[PDB]
Amino acid sequence: HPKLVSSTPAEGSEGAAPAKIELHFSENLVTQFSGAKLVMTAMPGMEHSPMAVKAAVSGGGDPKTMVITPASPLTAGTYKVDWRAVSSDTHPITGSVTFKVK
Repeated sequence: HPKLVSSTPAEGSEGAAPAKIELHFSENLVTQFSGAKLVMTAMPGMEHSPMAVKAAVSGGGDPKTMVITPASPLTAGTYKVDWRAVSSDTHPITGSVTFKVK
């Protein structure tokens, strides 16, 4: 209803890498305390513990429209987008989306 209404992040997407990660909220939040990052949680060679990966966080022409780009070409493996959105009146929403790549 209010808060996050639509996104195209990569909700359990498998196969080709997700193009970008879009987050859209009914509410005009983002009081200078929102952001998002990407971590890889399976990658070849290692299968070592989940670790921070290279993403760039942007927004559209609205502060309430978050747009996260991967900065490296996402290769075969599994990743987690962690996003954290905050409002003026506090009300943190902190959340995550996992996806896979081949």
